[PDB]
Amino acid sequence: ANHLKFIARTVMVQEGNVEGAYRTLNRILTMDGLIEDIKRRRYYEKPCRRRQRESYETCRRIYNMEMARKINFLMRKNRADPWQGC
Amino acid sequence: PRYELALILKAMQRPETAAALKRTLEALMDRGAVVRNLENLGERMLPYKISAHNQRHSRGGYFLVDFYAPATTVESMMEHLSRDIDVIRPNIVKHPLTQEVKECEGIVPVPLEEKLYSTKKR
Amino acid sequence: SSFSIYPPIPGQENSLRWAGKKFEEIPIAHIKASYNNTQIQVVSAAHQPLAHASCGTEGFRNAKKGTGIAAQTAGIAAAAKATGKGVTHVRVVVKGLGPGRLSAIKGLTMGGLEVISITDNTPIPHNGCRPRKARRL
Amino acid sequence: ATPSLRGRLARLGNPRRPILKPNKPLILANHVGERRREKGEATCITEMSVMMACWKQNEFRDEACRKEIQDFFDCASRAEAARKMRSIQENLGELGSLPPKKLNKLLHRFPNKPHV
Amino acid sequence: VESFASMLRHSPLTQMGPAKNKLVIGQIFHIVEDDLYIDFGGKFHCVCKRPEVDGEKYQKGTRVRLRLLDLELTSRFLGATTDTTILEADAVLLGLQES
RNA sequence: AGAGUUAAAUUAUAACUAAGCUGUAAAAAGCCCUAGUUAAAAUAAAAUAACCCACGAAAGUGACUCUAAUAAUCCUGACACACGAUAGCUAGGACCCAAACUGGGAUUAGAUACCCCACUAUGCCUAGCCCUAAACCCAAAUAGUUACAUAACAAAACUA
Ligand SMILES: [Mg+2]
Ligand SMILES: [Mg+2]
Ligand SMILES: [Mg+2]
Ligand SMILES: [Mg+2]
Ligand SMILES: [Mg+2]
Ligand SMILES: [Mg+2]
Ligand SMILES: [Mg+2]
Ligand SMILES: [Mg+2]
Ligand SMILES: [Mg+2]
Ligand SMILES: [Mg+2]
Ligand SMILES: [Mg+2]
Ligand SMILES: [Mg+2]
Ligand SMILES: [Mg+2]
Ligand SMILES: [Mg+2]
Ligand SMILES: [Mg+2]
Ligand SMILES: [Mg+2]
Ligand SMILES: [Mg+2]
Ligand SMILES: [Mg+2]
Ligand SMILES: [Mg+2]
Repeated sequence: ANHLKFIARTVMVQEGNVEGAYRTLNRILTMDGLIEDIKRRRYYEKPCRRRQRESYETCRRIYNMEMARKINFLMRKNRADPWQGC
Repeated sequence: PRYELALILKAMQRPETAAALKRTLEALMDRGAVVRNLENLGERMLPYKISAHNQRHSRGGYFLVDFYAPATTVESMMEHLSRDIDVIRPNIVKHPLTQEVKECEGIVPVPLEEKLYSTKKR
Repeated sequence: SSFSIYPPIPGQENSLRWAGKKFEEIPIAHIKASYNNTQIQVVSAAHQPLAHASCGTEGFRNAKKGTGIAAQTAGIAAAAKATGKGVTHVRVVVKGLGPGRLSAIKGLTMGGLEVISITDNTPIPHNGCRPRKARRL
Repeated sequence: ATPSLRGRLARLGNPRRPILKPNKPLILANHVGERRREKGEATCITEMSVMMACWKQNEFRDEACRKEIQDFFDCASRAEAARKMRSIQENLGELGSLPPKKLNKLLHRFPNKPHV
Repeated sequence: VESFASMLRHSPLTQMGPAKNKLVIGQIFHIVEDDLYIDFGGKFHCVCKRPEVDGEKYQKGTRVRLRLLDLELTSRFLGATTDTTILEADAVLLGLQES
C-alpha cells in the first residue's frame, strides 16, 4: 500500500502464453506458504488449535523426512538379486 | 562508540540539509552528548512512502551519528527529533560496535534422539 | 534470448514496449476473485476506469456466479467493452483466492485482449483484524 | 536435514515443556502408505462454454457452427482416451520412485528395530 | 610369536586411517548384468555399475581401481535401537588396474 | 515494568465508474447511504523468520527502539507472604474487527441448535477487585544409579 506497485508477486508472461505464467506465479505463492496462509485466514483459528496444528505438522514432517531418508539409503539394494534360487 | 543515531532527513538542497544536521548535532550536545562521528549514506528513494509532518515522502537523505550519551537522555533526544519538521524518521540504537563477535567454532551436528520410546515388542 | 520474469522498474532505462507504450503506461485489469463472485475492472494507467464486468453484471444468479464458467464469461465481456475503448494490452492484478481466478484471466485472453504481466495482490494481513469464527461448532 | 527431536517430547528426564505431542509414537513403520488416487475434475468445460456461446448467438441451429461442435467432440475423445490410458501408466510408473509394493518389500528386507 | 596387537598395528587396513576418499585396488568376484560385485579386501564387497567405456573388459577375476567413500553403509533411523546395515560398502569405480 | 514508534491489512471519508453487492450443499433475509479502482487518520492485532526451542517461579512471553531488570556461595519447608490463563465485577476512556445475548432468514415433526445477516455485553487502555481452569507435561522438590528387573497401557526401571 505504501510500497511501490507491481514489483511484488508479479510474473511477466513469455511469448504470450499465460497459463504458464500463472502456473509460475502459483508455484511462487505455494512455495512461500502465502496460499496456505490466505486459506487459513478465511476463518479464525484459536491459539490452542493452532499450537496443535504446528505440533502435528512438525511430527508429520519428521516422520516423512526420516522415512524418505531411509528410502534413499536403502535404494541401492533394489537391484536384481545375485543369489537367486540359492 | 555508544549510541547510533539513524537519521532519515527530508531530501533537500545543500544549505538546508547542512543546517538541519547542524541544529540536530547541537541539540545532541545540549542533551549532554559527545559526538564521535558523522556519516552520510547518501540520498535514496525511501523503501516505502513515509508520512511525517503532514507530508507524504518518497526520497530521503540518510545519516548516522555515533555518540556517547548519559543513559537518561535518549528519551530527551528522541522527543526533540520527534518534533523537528525536517526529519523524516529518527531512531536511536545501541551502537553495533559495542557488541563484539563471539566465535562460531562451527556447527555442532545433532545426533538423532534416542530412547524416546521403550523396548516394547509390538 | 534473455527473458526476465521480473517486471521493469520505473527508474530504469529499460526498453520494452507494447504498441509503443512503456510498461507503466499499459492499462490494468483488476480482478477480484471471491468465493461467491468474481468482478473485473479495466482501468487506465492513470486510474480512469475504462470497463467493468462482474458475474452478476453478466446475468448469473446466486450460486451459479461462483463457478469458473461464470468468471470466464465476465472476462470475455470485460475484454469486449475494453477493446471498444481501444485497449490492446493489459496487466492483470489478481486480488483474492477464488473459483474464478484463472478462469477470468484466460477469459480476458479469449475475449480478444492481450495479457502481458500477471500480478497477485491478495490482502495478507501481517495480523490486523481478527477474521470471523469457524463453521460447524 | 530432519527437524530436531532433542528436548521435544515430554519425558521424565526432559527439563523443559513439550514441543511436540505426537498422536502416535514416532517409530519408522516397516511399510509405506498407499498412493492417494487423484480427485477428478470436469473436463472439456472450456470447449463446452465456447460451443454454448456459439449456440446462444446463432439460435441453436447446428449447421451454423460446425467448428465448436467438432472441437468439443475432439476434446471429449481426448478425455476418454486420457481416462483409459492414464490409469494404467499412473498405476505403474512412479517416475524416479518405486511402486509401493516394491518399497514395502525393500523395507521388510531391512526393517526397523524398536525392540532389544 | 606375533601378538595380535602387533599384527593389527601394522596391517594395511590400519595403515589407511579413515576410509573416506582413499584410492584402493579391488577385484571383481561376481557379475549380474550391469552390476559388478567388487571385493576390495576390507569386509563387505561393494557393488558398482559397469562403465560405458570398455564394458567387456570387466570380467569375474578382473582387477579395478576404486575410490572408497565408506567402509560400511550404516545409519540409525527414527525409533530404532541399533543401526541398520545395508551389508555393503560405498565406492566409486574409477577405471581398471592401469598396468 | 515503563516510555516512545509502525510495516501489512482494515475503516471514517471524499473522487471517478458500474447496477447491483453479500451470502450458502442450495436459498432466503440483509444492503443498494451498495460495489470495484484511487486516495486516507484513529483503533485493534502483531505474515514470513519458527524445520528455532529461548526467557520467566508459575500463569505466561515470539513487530521495532531505548531505560530499569531476571533472589540465594543455590537442601527440604507452611494454613504465613507475594503472584496467578480465560471468563466476570466496579469506575473512567476507546471501538477497526470479532462476538455470548437478542432480532431477523433458512433448516426441521419441532430447532428456543448446527448454517446466513445485523447488532450488544465483552475482547482494548487506566485504576481497583475477583483467585478459578483438562492452572495436566494428569509424572512433587533436591541429590543420584542403569545395578535387580517386564501385571497391562503409557513417557523404561530404581535408590536416598
Ligand atoms: Mg464445545
Ligand atoms: Mg524454565
Ligand atoms: Mg492419544
Ligand atoms: Mg498502514
Ligand atoms: Mg472512529
Ligand atoms: Mg432478496
Ligand atoms: Mg509481525
Ligand atoms: Mg537466579
Ligand atoms: Mg526453599
Ligand atoms: Mg486473574
Ligand atoms: Mg477484563
Ligand atoms: Mg466500562
Ligand atoms: Mg462493542
Ligand atoms: Mg459478525
Ligand atoms: Mg431464530
Ligand atoms: Mg501500563
Ligand atoms: Mg497451561
Ligand atoms: Mg493434579
Ligand atoms: Mg514441594
